[PDB]
Amino acid sequence: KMKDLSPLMFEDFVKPFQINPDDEELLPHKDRVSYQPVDLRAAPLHRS
Amino acid sequence: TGIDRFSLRQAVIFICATNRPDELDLEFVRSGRIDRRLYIGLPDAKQR
Amino acid sequence: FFTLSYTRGFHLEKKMFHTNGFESITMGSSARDLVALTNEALSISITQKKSIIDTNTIRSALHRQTWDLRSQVRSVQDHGILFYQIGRAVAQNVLISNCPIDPIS
Amino acid sequence: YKEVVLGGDVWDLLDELMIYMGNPMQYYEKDVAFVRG
Amino acid sequence: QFKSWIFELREIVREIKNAHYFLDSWTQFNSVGSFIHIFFHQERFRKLL
Amino acid sequence: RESTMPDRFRYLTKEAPDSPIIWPWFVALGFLVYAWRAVLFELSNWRKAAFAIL
Repeated sequence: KMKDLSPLMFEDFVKPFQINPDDEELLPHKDRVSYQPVDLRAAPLHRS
Repeated sequence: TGIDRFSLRQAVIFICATNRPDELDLEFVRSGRIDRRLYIGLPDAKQR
Repeated sequence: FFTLSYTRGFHLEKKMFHTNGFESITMGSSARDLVALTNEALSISITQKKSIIDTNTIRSALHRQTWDLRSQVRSVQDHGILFYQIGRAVAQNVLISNCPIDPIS
Repeated sequence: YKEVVLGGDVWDLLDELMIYMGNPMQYYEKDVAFVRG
Repeated sequence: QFKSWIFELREIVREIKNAHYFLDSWTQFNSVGSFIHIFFHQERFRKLL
Repeated sequence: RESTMPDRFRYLTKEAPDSPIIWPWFVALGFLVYAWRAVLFELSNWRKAAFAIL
């Protein structure tokens, strides 16, 4: 029924990131890891 | 047992199977008594 | 392992105990785990009609004990866990020089 | 007789078991053990 | 089925490189062979003295 | 056939042939060169008996 309706297609979510098996090439990085350390603490209050 | 360990009469291969591999004892699956383990799984679409 | 292999007429080849060859790949740090390994290696060398044990025989004997045979074989469809294993193996190789490395597949 | 479910590490497990059965005494003379189980 | 005959033959061969029990002539053969083996080895010769 | 077996070990799953024993033929050669004239005697009798039978 939607074959001849042309819906707004969503993008593919589960397309696998894959390496070429024998294409000799230096595949890049960004240049980092994406992890951010957990450091959330307010400054000490006044009158100390 | 009353028989020489290395003989033609002691050339016996012991095949065993179950449906719960983790239920067996630790001293039965030890190497020397049970050496090779074959894992047979469910078939896929073409075999179906 | 050497004194169990030598007593059956099988002379250890003068490359793994003569160098750091088979020390870095050997495991089974318990008794009754070297007898089975010795028997498997001797069986593999006998099927080749040989009397010496090379590196490949020991590797093939170690692979037949800590690996499970399996039907309906499927590989990884997302390269990206391969990098995880590669990095961990490289780090475990260079940094911890006294620990084994299981094979990557 | 469904032979379709027989493939991968089974045709390599059977070859070892026939190797350890066709002449089981060239291994038993020199005091080495089989795959017992 | 001919392989079973060879199996029995070389299994008997394996048994006669042992001392389970068999005919007396082979036992005398093994005894004189063991005596020759003991006598020829010098490190087995000294411990006899 | 897809398998989970490495390529390096592929030659280790095949039974290599062994050279057959040869010294019975050599002691037979020694024993036949040793008794040549009596062997020729017996072969002469065999040929004469065969030709008498035919």
